Amino acid sequence: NRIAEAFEELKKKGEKALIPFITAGDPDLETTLELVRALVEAGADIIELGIPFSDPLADGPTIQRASQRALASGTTLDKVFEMVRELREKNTDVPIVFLTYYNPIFRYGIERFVKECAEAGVDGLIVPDLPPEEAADLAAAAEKYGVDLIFLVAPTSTDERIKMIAKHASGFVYCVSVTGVTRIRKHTDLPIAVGFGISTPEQAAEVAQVADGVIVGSAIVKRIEENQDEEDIVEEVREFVRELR
Amino acid sequence: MNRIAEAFEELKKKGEKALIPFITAGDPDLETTLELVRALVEAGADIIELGIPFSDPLADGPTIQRASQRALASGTTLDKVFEMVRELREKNTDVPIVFLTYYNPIFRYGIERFVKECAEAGVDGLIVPDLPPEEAADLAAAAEKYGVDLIFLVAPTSTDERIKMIAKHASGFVYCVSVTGVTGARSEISRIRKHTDLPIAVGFGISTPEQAAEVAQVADGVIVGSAIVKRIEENQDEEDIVEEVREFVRELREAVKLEHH
Amino acid sequence: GRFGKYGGQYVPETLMPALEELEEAYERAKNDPEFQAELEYYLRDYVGRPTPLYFAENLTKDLGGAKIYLKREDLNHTGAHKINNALGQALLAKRMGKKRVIAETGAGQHGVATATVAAMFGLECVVYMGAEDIERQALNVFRMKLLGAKVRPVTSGSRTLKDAINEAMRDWVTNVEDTFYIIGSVVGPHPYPMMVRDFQSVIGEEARQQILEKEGRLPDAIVACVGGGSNAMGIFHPFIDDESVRLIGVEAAGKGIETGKHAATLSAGRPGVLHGAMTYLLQDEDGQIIEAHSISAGLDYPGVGPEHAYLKDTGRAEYVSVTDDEALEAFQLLSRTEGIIPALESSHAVAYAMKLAPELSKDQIIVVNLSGRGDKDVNTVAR
Amino acid sequence: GRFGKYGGQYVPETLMPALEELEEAYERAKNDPEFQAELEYYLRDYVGRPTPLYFAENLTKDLGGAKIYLKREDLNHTGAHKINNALGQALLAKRMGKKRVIAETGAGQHGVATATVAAMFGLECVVYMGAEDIERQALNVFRMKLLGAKVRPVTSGSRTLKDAINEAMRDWVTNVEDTFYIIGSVVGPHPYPMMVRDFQSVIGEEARQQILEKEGRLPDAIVACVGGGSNAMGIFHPFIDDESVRLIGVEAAGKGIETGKHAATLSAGRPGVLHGAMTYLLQDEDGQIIEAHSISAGLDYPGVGPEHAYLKDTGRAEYVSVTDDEALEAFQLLSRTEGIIPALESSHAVAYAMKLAPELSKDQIIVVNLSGRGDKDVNTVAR
Ligand SMILES: *Cc1c(COP(=O)(O)O)cnc(C)c1O
Ligand SMILES: O=P(O)(O)OC[C@H](O)CO
Ligand SMILES: O=P(O)(O)OC[C@H](O)CO
Ligand code: NA
Ligand code: NA
Ligand code: NA
Repeated sequence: NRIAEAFEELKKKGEKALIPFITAGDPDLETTLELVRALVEAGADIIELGIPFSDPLADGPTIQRASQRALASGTTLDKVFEMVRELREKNTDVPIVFLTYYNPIFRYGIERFVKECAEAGVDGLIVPDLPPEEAADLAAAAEKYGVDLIFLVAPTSTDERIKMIAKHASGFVYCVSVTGVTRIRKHTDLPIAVGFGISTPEQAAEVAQVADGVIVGSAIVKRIEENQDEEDIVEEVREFVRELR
Repeated sequence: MNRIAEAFEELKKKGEKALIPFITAGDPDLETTLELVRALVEAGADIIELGIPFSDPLADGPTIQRASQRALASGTTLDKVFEMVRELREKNTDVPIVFLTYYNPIFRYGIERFVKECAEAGVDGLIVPDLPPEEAADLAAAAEKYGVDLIFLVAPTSTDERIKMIAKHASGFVYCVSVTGVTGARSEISRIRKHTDLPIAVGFGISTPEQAAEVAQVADGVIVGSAIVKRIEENQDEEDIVEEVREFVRELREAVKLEHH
Repeated sequence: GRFGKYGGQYVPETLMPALEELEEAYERAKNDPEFQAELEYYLRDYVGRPTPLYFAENLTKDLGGAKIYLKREDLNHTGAHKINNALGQALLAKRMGKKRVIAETGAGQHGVATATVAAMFGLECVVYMGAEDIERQALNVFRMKLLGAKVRPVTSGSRTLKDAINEAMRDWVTNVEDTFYIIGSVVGPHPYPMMVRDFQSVIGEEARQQILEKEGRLPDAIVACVGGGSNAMGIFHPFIDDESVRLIGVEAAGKGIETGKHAATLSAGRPGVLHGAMTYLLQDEDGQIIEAHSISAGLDYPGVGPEHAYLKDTGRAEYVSVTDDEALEAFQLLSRTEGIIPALESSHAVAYAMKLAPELSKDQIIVVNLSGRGDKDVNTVAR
Repeated sequence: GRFGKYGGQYVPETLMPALEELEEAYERAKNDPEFQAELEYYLRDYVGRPTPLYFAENLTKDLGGAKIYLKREDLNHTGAHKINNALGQALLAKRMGKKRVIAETGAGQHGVATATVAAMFGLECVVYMGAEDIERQALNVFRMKLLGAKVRPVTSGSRTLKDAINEAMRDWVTNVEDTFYIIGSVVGPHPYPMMVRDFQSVIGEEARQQILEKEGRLPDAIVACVGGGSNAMGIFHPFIDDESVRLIGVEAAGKGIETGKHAATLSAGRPGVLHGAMTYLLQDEDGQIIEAHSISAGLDYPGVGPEHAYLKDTGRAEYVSVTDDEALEAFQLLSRTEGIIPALESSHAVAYAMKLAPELSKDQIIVVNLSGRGDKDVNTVAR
């Protein structure tokens, strides 16, 4: 898997992963793809693309507003898959992770969704509202096509729950740094990336010093929203991310 | 003897029937009432009922309800109708005057104080529509003390027992209610209330000379109110209210008499 | 039909035969077990009685004195005690072979109650309502029409409750063959004060048994708002003989007695005759009936039941008043401390209980009659 | 937490600790005689239970078929069944030492019920409400504030019920240590569908005992309206094992399913995940949640309780729908025939029983869950 290959190359250099998240289709899908290319250029190791959902139960103000703008521009699953294929026409390198809520998966059709994942070139999935217990049919589909399922672990998660999320994780385990919305760290084998709340270069290197990767979303989305359409947006996102590098 | 008794006795000796107009005092104002009373006498009225306006006249149809509301907005009070009756008595000591008043103005005024003022002003009789004999003990003793007649109503649904009891306390005349209902000019129509020898007058609904004539053949007197009050209300508005009332009541006077053959 | 010097039958002779027929009819029904069993059936399955007696624990703690119990007449079908009386009178109408019932209403609560039982019993229903009250109670007028009643606006006189009662009386005397007049309070000629009080005594009969079971003592005081007086008489009557139980009726002082704009018949009226009863009345110096004034239209009858006149004069019951401002504050306090939105009428009782509770010990008990729910008054309070 | 293939806990990992504590707290309370005796106490004295089971004689005769009984949930304090559930969850919150309860509301009925029991229990209360719903429900917003709750507008997403639930879940996860999330229907993640059903089962437990005493036999059919499904589960559950009792849930077809603007989740929706439950759902081609449209807002939840999805697929319950015009006709018929003004939600059940009763024999029996009173809808119906 691209994800597996990427954490391996980082550790050979003793490096940590920078994992930007942006919402696909915000402000539109043509800007998303220029953004993904600029995140690549600024040194992103793994790109998470938020699939906009009308009910982001796990997202704070920033990313909820981004999803809402993205749905107003017509963003759909198939449109994001087409953008990824375009990206794969050149950047066959950078791993792509889809962050999506389960009902769009389920309505699209699980088996079909994962197959379309493998064909487009999406390497990992993050389904915020699908715990391992209910994730069997998705896990069976994803295991067939070699798409990783990234499960989240929270500070309030029991030890028993950490162990069970560990036995079902693939690619990396996503450590939510605060019981809220948008050790701890330990201790099964996979890469551990820490997310939620990180919004300054100080904090991000602070998280870098503890985990294998840092996930940054709202901080970047904020700059997408504030940059009045000029773009600008790309240049602001690029310089902010370079600093996070 | 009470003016009411004198009036009925004189008509009896003449072979005639009492015409008893009712108007609301103070509608449209008390000066006009005075003028109306004088007109009514000149038109042949034998007894005059003056309605003391009340804010909740339980027994009156819409016509007299409206007259009462007008009379009350023009400031009519018991004391003011008394003064009008005294102005009346300055020049006319003959005509019997009856106050038709609900009980609460009488109560409140003071029962004995009210009957005393009746006797001094020159009011000969009382009609109290919401006061049955069983509640009239106080007013009846004051009336008897001061020679003021208390006229009680008998309705078509009153039982022979209730009539006996009514006629036992009645004086002046017995008011026979032609209809089980409220005042108001109607178009239609025995009693025959002789457990008493008092004169019997019939009222409620009598609106035309033809109806007044029909009533005059069976009773000692005929009471007409709503139909006269209509003529006051409908002018509308020159004090020529007087001519219309005078003209109507002259028709009623020619009608209230024993029929010819 | 007399409560001391009060009460009586001050009606025109055209109505006396109808009253005799009614008192004899009621006398038979009173003592007929089939009638009482049929009434109890409908009180239970249709109205929803018994209503609970609820310990207002937050309020009790807030005020720091006596225990506060609320008699929850706000839980009856239609939201007020009125239906207890409309139900009994409509059942009697059917027993007398009357196809048609009429009622007066001021704020519309009795009119809704009457239309409600008329619909259930299949009776024709006409409600008289002064036009000033129609203009202020659009929603209650629409409820009455939904329930199938005709609303006859009364534009005569002062266009409010007293004039609606006059017109209903006129209708009754004219149509007595087929019509029963369901009076809305413990007012009017005998036997209506007696009869309405009996149909509402279910309130105090439940309350008496409930407090003994809950607390093992009788109340130190029972507090009820008083307009015409029917909810108060309903909870007072079964405690009349319990000499240790204070009976406190609360009238509307409006802006203040001293302003003249109030509805405090017992505290500021004087004796007189209205609508068939000798009682206390708000009236002017010429004996003309005056309009009552309150933030709650339900307390607007210028008279009061002759039986309260008697209880005031003998001193068995004590009558006090609270202003609009005090009723409003109680309305708000009860809502936020117990989650019960009371009628602005009943808020007057809650307001006086708030004055009295801190002045009693924690072992003592006040029962407040919660005569209705205040959903209807939420717009008024917002204004 | 599973009803066949439906139910479960489709929630982020950050919510899983809160749900496990809630699961265990409720499982203990469910079996705790003291919790149950307390809940019964407040249902009795505060809510007014039991509600009567009322034989609608006029309606029965007018429809010409089965006997029609109304389970009178309109008589609860606050005028609907919701308080049964709000009371139980708030009592659980209080006994857990929680200081704060939160709730979502669409039309404000659950928000009112929640603010009401929070006021009575002395809990801080916050109700999340979409801004579009706030602008259509000024009266209920005002009442919630009178009851001492804070109303938090949700101007994110589509600014309606869907979005208030998400904000409320977001508040809950952030403040779990002192906040209890009172969900308003039999929806969401385990254990809420089961727990809300359990708190509402008092409806069916009373109805079963009442119908046995009134007819010596179980009903031939129970009819209830279904939005999220809580009033239906409460009356259905105690009859599930009585195979001789048909269970009929009635959804809102609005202007007609063919128009699209409807709230018929079971009849026209398809399986999906919403708010933590696998159930039937109104959703677009991309799995985006759609909003539902009906004359009665109380029926606009885009999903339905997973237990009804289970009952529908196993055929234990049959789900139908009636249109806006049909509910309106039933709203009017019951008012004029029984003097009961039903909620527009409930008149969907009346509307269907109006169709079923003629088809049925005279000796047969239908129980209609009258889930709420219609005073709140009188303004809507006139327009
Ligand atoms: C009408 C009403 C009153 C006043 O009438 P009474 O005869 O004095 O009881 C009081 N409370 C409520 C809720 C009312 O609807
Ligand atoms: O930076 P946050 O707090 O928005 O969280 C990380 C992104 O949401 C991607 O998971
Ligand atoms: O003619 P009526 O119908 O107004 O009745 C007679 C007077 O009103 C009363 O004497
Ligand atoms: Na009064
Ligand atoms: Na009950
Ligand atoms: Na639904």
